[PDB]
Amino acid sequence: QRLKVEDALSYLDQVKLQFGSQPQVYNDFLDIMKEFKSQSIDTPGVISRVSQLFKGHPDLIMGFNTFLPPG
Repeated sequence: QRLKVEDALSYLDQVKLQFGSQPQVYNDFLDIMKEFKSQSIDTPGVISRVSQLFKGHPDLIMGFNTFLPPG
C-alpha cells in the first residue's frame, strides 16, 4: 500500500527546490533510489551515485547521508 509519508517529502522537496530547471536530475535521483530499494544495488552504490549526482552542493549530500536508513 505504502501510505506512511511524513518526513520523507522533507529532503525530496529540498532537492526539487535547488534543481527546478533540470528535471533530469530529479528523475535520476528517483530511479537510483528505486534501484537501491529493489535490492538491485548495494549501500556504497546508492551513496556513491548520489554523491556524484550533487557535485558542488555539499548540502544535499550531507542531507541524504543523514537520511540513510539504519544499516
